[PDB]
Amino acid sequence: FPQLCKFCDVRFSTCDNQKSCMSNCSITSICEKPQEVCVAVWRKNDENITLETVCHDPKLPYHDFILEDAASPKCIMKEKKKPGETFFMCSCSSDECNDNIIFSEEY
Amino acid sequence: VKFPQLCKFCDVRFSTCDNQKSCMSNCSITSICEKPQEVCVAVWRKNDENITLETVCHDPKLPYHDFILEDAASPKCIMKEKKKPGETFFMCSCSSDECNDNIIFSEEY
Amino acid sequence: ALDTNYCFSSTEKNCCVRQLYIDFRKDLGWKWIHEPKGYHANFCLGPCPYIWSLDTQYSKVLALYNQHNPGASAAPCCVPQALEPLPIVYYVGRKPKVEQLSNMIVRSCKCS
Amino acid sequence: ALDTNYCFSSTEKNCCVRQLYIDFRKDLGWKWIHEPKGYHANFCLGPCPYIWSLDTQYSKVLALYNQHNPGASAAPCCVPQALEPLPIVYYVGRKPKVEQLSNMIVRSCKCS
Amino acid sequence: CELSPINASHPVQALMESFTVLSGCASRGTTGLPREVHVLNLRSTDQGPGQRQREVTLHLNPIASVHTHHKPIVFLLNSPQPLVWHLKTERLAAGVPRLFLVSEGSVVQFPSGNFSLTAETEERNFPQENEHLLRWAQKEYGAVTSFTELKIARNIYIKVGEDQVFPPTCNIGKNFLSLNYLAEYLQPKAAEGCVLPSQPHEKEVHIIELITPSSNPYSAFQVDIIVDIRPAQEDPEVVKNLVLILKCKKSVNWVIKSFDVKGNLKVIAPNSIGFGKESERSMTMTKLVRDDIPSTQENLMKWALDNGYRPVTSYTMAPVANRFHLRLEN
Repeated sequence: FPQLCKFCDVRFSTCDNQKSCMSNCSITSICEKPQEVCVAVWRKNDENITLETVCHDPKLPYHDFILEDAASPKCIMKEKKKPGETFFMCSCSSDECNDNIIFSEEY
Repeated sequence: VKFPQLCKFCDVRFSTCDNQKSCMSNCSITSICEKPQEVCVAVWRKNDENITLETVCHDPKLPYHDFILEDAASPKCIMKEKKKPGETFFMCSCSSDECNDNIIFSEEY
Repeated sequence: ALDTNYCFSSTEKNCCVRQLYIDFRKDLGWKWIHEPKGYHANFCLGPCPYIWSLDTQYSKVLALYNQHNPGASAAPCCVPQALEPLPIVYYVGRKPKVEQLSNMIVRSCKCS
Repeated sequence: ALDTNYCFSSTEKNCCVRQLYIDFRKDLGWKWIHEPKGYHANFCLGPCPYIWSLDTQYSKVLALYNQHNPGASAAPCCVPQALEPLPIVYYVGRKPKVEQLSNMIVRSCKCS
Repeated sequence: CELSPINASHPVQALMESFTVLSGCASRGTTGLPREVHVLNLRSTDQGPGQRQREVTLHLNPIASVHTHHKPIVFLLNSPQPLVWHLKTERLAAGVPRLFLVSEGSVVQFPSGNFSLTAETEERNFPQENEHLLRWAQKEYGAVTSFTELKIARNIYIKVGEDQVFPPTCNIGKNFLSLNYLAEYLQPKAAEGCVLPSQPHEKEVHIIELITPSSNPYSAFQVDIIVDIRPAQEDPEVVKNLVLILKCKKSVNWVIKSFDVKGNLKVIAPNSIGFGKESERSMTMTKLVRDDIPSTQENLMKWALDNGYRPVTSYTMAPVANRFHLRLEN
């Protein structure tokens, strides 16, 4: 059962100060290897709001940043420090689990 | 229907029903006639020694036992007595499938 | 796969071959057969769930659609896969003869 | 002769191919297929009487049995006969791929 | 091409496979008796004794109304020639003693299993006359369950067990044939054909046209037209692409059996098409149905030309046949 993920590149949306959002990605695909998991990155800045969802190896880093919580089965937005713009990252190992982004279960 | 008739095709064989109005040929062989022009023929012979019943796929044009057929169009084998000297002779012919299986001497009860 | 051996060996609610006696004179109306007077024409019967002997890709697709849409009335059917001939004896004139009526006995069933 | 044109032209109570739309995500759960999001997977349906498109001899025998025995539950079933592959476009990673899923669309139906 | 009488060189032979007994009688009068009696009176021809096949392949089965047969059986295997009976039993019970009274100088090669463990064979001196042999059998064992006089064939199928529809006492007649006890004869029927002169190719197109499949005038019922595809020699094997164009206006059920041949096989016929068991499928058989196939020697060549099943390797028209054999040479 190969894992399914959204493989859209950097896009623009209106997800800011919201409890949940949708990736709005029209591409659903099988990653190259079943070991890979879906990873979502949020890097909003003063220029514009940016987000991305791709496949990535759980043990490999993205942009020289280690995804320590890649083993989680659900994509939970966790803050990561980065110069220039704030970093938010999540990863998930089930099928098509990066379609919807959940910032926090608090409601 | 141009398909060949189904007729009982036992040769001369002994039976038990004598002089009765109706009977069953009790012939275990139901045959498709060799030629499509043929019709079922039943011949009941009664002698002081033994009684016999014969069933054949026969051409109506060709006479059987030197006797001409005048009932090839009959849906059922209307048994008719013939004038064979000495022995009692009945013959019938018909064109329905397995029509010679049942022999009727008289329609009256 | 779902041959007569398995189906007659154990009762199965799914698509399987079931015993059936086709009587020539009494049922088919074929009066021209002298022997056998009636043979065993097993008939395929039984629902086809997704986890079963599905042969074609369309069969799997229809099984999935039926599973996810129970009120659809469209589902793969149980039909013969391998059928075996029946040798019969019939009389032409006064001569008996042996014919092999092909595809008359069902040996196995399938879902399609 | 029970092709798409015949059954789609007018209603036919017996075994015929009937139009049916399969949406992968909603119907089959196949969320791995990007294009097409749905297609037309017609399904075969309709009772098979004696005077109809029966293919093998066993089908004719079963039809005769059902004709002489109404309450029998045994009868040939309407099943696919002509199948056409479905063109699909699916992504592996970032790579598009065009494939022809074999035997996905029903074009003709027979009685078996 | 030109249609001419075919010879052994023609790639397709048009044998006819028929089941027949010269005479016989089946009697139910052995239910009371402890042992069934099956008697075979074989007949030979005037041909050379060396040319006569010494081997017989008596098949034993239970009748259709019996799942397994558990009853002592005595088989009287009488023939005016010394024979070896390669028995082949199916669905017969184990441990029941069985007797085989064969003619003098005849040996029975029982198959392996429990059957050969309780089978006694005795060579005797049966008369070469039907009435005398039947009288001897009746005197020795009361009543015969079955008697059949038949020509010496390669295969002789016998179905044991009493059927109560049979007459109480045996009465031999020429016009008797029950599907239980019969023989299997292959008669090479004459047919026309022609072979197109072609260079050796991996693609072969053989067109087979059949006029009359069976002698019954009720030709609304399918018949099995078994096609044998075997090489000229088993070793070395041959891998090829066969395109069998089969045509028969009357309804038939062309059955394709291939042995010791590899490759891709396609069959195109307006009637039904079938294949044998897994042991009979030596090639990747794929069937193909087209109801548009014509029914003449001339039109069929044009049909092959139009449909791309070219070049046409061989053509064979058989007025009457049902056991086509296809010999491929290399």
